[PDB]
Amino acid sequence: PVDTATLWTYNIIRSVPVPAGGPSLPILCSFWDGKTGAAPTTDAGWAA
Amino acid sequence: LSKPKTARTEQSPPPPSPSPPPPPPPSPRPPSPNPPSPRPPSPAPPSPN
Ligand SMILES: *[C@@H]1O[C@H](CO)[C@H](O)[C@H](O)[C@H]1O
Ligand SMILES: *[C@H]1O[C@H](CO)[C@H](O)[C@H](O)[C@H]1O
Ligand SMILES: *[C@H]1O[C@H](CO)[C@H](O)[C@H](O)[C@H]1O
Ligand SMILES: *[C@H]1O[C@H](CO)[C@H](O)[C@H](O)[C@H]1O
Ligand SMILES: *[C@H]1O[C@H](CO)[C@H](O)[C@H](O)[C@H]1O
Ligand SMILES: *[C@H]1O[C@H](CO)[C@H](O)[C@H](O)[C@H]1O
Ligand SMILES: *[C@H]1O[C@H](CO)[C@H](O)[C@H](O)[C@H]1O
Repeated sequence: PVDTATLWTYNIIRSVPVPAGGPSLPILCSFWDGKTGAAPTTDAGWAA
Repeated sequence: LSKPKTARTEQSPPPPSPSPPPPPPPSPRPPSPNPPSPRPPSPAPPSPN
């Protein structure tokens, strides 16, 4: 219903595994729920 | 489950702090001593008369 939370779960797969000795690959997932404003149109907006 | 994942109001905890440095190599060793100082000259025999 309107004004309740909902759980969106994303699973991501990389073609080649992260190097075993190196650091973890840090990702930032930017999310537009599909109902609010028009979503960022550039990578700068996604990174903001 | 009673309270779903949408109701987990806690905040995640930081990553592991780094691992300490290694120990140093054993220090060198104090310079070894010198060979005994050489004895002095040897007085020539009695002067003739
Ligand atoms: C002198 O004798 C030995 C080696 O000659 C020792 O390792 C030290 O270098 C010093 O005491
Ligand atoms: C980081 O950890 C906490 C758990 O306390 C929580 O699951 C957050 O959603 C997660 O990002
Ligand atoms: C060691 O580092 C981690 C994160 O890198 C954390 O902040 C600890 O508080 C710190 O002591
Ligand atoms: C040494 O310490 C950190 C945590 O403090 C981590 O476990 C490393 O894996 C270890 O090498
Ligand atoms: C002797 O040398 C070692 C280095 O190998 C140490 O760091 C200190 O300089 C001293 O204990
Ligand atoms: C004399 O010269 C030195 C001392 O000056 C040493 O004892 C020798 O044995 C002797 O010949
Ligand atoms: C006797 O011996 C001494 C040594 O000092 C010197 O050669 C003199 O010339 C000699 O007479």
